[PDB]
Amino acid sequence: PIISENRHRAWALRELQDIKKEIENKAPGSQVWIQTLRLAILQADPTPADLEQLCQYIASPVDQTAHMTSLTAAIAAAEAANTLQGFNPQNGTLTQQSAQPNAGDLRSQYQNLWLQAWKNLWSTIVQGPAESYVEFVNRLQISLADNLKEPIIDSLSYANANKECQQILQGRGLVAAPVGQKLQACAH
Amino acid sequence: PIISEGNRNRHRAWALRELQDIKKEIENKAPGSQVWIQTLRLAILQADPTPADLEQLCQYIASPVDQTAHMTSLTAAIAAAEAANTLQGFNPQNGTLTQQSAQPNAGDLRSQYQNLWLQAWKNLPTPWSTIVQGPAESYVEFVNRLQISLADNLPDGVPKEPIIDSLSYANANKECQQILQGRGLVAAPVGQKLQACAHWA
Amino acid sequence: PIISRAWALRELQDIKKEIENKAPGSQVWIQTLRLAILQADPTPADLEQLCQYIASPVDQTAHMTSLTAAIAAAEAANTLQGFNPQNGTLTQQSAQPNAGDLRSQYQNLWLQAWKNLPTRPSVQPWSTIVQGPAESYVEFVNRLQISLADNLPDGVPKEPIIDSLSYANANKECQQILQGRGLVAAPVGQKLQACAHWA
Amino acid sequence: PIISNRHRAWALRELQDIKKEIENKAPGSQVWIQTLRLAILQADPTPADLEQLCQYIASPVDQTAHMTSLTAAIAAAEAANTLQGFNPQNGTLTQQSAQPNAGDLRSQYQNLWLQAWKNWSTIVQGPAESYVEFVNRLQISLADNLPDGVPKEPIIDSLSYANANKECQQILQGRGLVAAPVGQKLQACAHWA
Amino acid sequence: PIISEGNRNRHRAWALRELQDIKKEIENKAPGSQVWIQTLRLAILQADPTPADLEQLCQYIASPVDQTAHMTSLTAAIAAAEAANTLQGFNPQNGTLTQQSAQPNAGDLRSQYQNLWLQAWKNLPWSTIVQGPAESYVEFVNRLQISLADNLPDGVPKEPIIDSLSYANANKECQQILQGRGLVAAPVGQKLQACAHW
Amino acid sequence: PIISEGNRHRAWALRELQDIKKEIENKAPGSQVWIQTLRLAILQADPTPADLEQLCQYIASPVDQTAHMTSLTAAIAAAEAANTLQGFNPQNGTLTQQSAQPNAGDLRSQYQNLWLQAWKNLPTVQPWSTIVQGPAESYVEFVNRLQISLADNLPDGVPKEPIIDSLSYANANKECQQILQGRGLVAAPVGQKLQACAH
Repeated sequence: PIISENRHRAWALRELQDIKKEIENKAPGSQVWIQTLRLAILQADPTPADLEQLCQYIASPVDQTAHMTSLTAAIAAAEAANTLQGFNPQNGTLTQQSAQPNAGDLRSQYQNLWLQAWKNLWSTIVQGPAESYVEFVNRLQISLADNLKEPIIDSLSYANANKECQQILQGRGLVAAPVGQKLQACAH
Repeated sequence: PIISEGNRNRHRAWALRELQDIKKEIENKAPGSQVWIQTLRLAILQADPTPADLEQLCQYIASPVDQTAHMTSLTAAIAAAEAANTLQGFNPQNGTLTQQSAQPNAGDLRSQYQNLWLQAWKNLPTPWSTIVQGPAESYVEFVNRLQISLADNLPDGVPKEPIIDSLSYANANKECQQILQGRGLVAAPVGQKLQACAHWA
Repeated sequence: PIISRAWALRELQDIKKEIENKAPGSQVWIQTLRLAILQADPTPADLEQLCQYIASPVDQTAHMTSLTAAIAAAEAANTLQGFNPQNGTLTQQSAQPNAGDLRSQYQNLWLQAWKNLPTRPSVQPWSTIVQGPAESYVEFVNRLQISLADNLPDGVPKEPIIDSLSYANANKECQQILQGRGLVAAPVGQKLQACAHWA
Repeated sequence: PIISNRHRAWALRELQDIKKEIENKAPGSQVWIQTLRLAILQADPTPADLEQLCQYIASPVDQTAHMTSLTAAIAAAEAANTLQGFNPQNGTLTQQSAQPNAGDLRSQYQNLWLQAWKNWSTIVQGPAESYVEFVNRLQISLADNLPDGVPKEPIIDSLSYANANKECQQILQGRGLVAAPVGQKLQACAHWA
Repeated sequence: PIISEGNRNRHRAWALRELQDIKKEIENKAPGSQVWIQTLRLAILQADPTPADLEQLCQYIASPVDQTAHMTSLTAAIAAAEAANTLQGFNPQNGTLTQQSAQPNAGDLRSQYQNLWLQAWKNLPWSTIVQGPAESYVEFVNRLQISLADNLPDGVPKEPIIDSLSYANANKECQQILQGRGLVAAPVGQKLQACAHW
Repeated sequence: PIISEGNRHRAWALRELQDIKKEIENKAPGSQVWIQTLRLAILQADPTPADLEQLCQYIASPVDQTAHMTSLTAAIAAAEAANTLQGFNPQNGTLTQQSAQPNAGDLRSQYQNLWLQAWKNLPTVQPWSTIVQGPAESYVEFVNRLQISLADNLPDGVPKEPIIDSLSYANANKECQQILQGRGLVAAPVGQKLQACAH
């Protein structure tokens, strides 16, 4: 944990115990799982070290190790692809760079991947004949928010809809409307 | 949450218990029910939260379905507010509304932001005036259904005061009606209608 | 809450939990409430907030009426100490922080308003409490005092009443003692210590 | 509660906390008394605050019984003028001690408040009861039942010998401890079979 | 408790929470046992309590009987301490030890007091420990140190005693081993290592 | 426990210890969880040798304390002899002594680690070079045992990475080796090695 005043302090156990219980009965990489962790991070603004500590309190060693793996995979890809905003390899690895209290700009990015590492072990996936439009949109925004939105969402919301609701969105010709207006229609 | 310090304010993250408390508080409330909505409004006063903090709440409190549904009506009303120009003091140049209210110093706009957010819960998919007092329903019980239903349902530009006072009589059974006739409280605010009819069997 | 601010939820959480199992307008109920306020020091605004967390909307409604009634009634009677109607209504005046003395009085009527409004029971006939052939004087007084603290007309001073019913509703046995020592008119507490021992 | 010339209101939790520990004790049980004796030290509470306590903690009967016995001893104390530093000119006992600055007097009020929760000896050591167990029951009953102004210690020192079973009375003769403070009596019979 | 706050030495009253916890922790302990005494030692170090605080403790944690036995042996140790003058720095003219040590600035004496207060739990109302033909070595060892930690007399160093009895009191099987390795005089920590096998 | 302000010692809070005990309550002495549980505590408090000695007693039975004190003082001797003690000057007292000072953080830090390790060495775990993939063991588990055995048994100053990277292939069975050969990852960071044999 880093305290902007930016000084690091180690974890309080109370902090950790709370999180475990919250997540206690959730599946690894499951959205609720991901949602639970996401909050804790925001509270603390933690270092990679702190994060590795996390793998250990919450995950089976297998799952930890598996995580260690998918993590570094995601790491190199960002590093290699220069998709890392502000990454200069000259100063050490990201894990080396992100350990810095002031490096909120970089640390933030590291934090994102760490979760993403949990999402591992959208245009393919489509709405079933009787799946509710709203939940269909739910799944859609799930997978998209992962990658990357609006024009895209507003597009796929129709494009990827089933025969029934398509006929409906056509009915008012909201085919090009923002997903928000499309939702209201198929609610019935 | 934004915290008062100097003439500058500082932002603070959630405490999990803070979040848990509200969840516990709201756990058994209906989405968009007044108790649901009022529960939150007070919470807002506590933190004076930025747009981010609020969304975080959706995840903690709402079924994923409800989470999406609210966001929908939300982004919609923003535009409507801009389009109708009901937004006091907004310059799109300084970012969208979502961006500006995140600032510790930008409380008035955040104040406005907080308001719309609440209202978006009445737009959820999850008849108020059809309710009448049964032959065996206590007036207080009758009045209960009535008041819940309005605060739940009645349109916004519409004053509850004149209506409540009116329907409290109109929609009563013969039994309770004759009494109000008896003292001529047909037109009194319902609270005085209440005072009278509380003992009936 | 006014300090030398908005609500704490936990504050709200505790009170519910603490009182939840208490009756509307009941004595234990009123007390559970009376306590929270001092801890917080709330405005007319904060109080309306309270109604909603704890009370059904009907009950919310009824209170507003008897309150405003007592307000006029208290003011008209000039029992209200120091009130100058000129600086705004009572509801208006009480919001400024340095005005602690006046804010204190607003709070009181709010409490009183919970008595005998739509809690009123079919179980109601208070003062019917009598000491059973085998009920202890000490609990008997308890039951009595409970019924009274729940049910009494307002213009009626409680003090003289308590000291009285303690003799009147007592059974055959205990009345004689009070005669025996001549304690029939004594404050009940004195009636208690003397009959505290009887079987 | 008074914290460092300024008064503080109660916290619900404080009150919630206290209720919970005392939950199963009887008024005037020593445990009852010790429980309360502690909070006063923690808070330094006013007459109002105490009166509030009656209400959170006691059935209404006991509340009144107390108010009676209290104000009575108050008078009895002032009448006996055992009341140190009180000027009736500056207000009543009940009124004056409410001042944060009036600590000496507030303290005396509090004791009485304790003493007021006031309103036996048949307990004996069985032929097969351990002396220590016997001794416990004794202090339990004694710490509970006392005439005011009547010292427990000399009373204690007495029954410790008197009410023991056959075996142990004999022991105190042997060492000559019949009148000795009980702490010195325990020392000997701690070993008995 | 005495709280250092901004260079003030200020006494603070107990928190019930503070009292409740200590009880909760100690609840299932035997009176005057090492674990009991150690448990208290921690509390004392956390709070730095006055004689007043300390008596109050007897009452929450101890039966009325055990409290009295304590007050007794305590006031006794006070005298012996004065008599042996193991008591460093006390001037009786400014009040009794009980009296002076209640003062916040008086840290040295209160320490000695607390110490005596602790020791007082020993004396209130042991080498027979042996290993059965079928008893695990470790448990035997455990049993031993327990007893020593509870019943050994003061001024007497435990270590040389421990190192000795760990061999002396073992059964044939394990004795043959300590002889076998010649660990007969070794610190017990070294004796432990070998008999883990039998 | 030491408090940092731009560094004063303070004693334990009982709650602190209880937290630790309750969390650690159901673990075997020296088990990784045990070890992990401890490693964090150190981080939270930065406790002195004295404090730690206090800690043994709260969590450990009297036998385990001695076994600990024994191997501890031993590892101390082994490390000093090896001069793996970074910054240690013997003239100013033992490691147990200097590191009790708030400013002697580097050395105490060195002290704290050993204290942990001694529970590993508890005379009351598989040697990593013995860890091999059985004829029928899943790759993922082999690696796991490996990393455990390593974190448990790796010598200091020795970087794990190349080691991890090396043995991960070497110690695989004939079956999985063909697979690793098949795609050619023998020199790859281990993370890339796991991905393949999942199949």
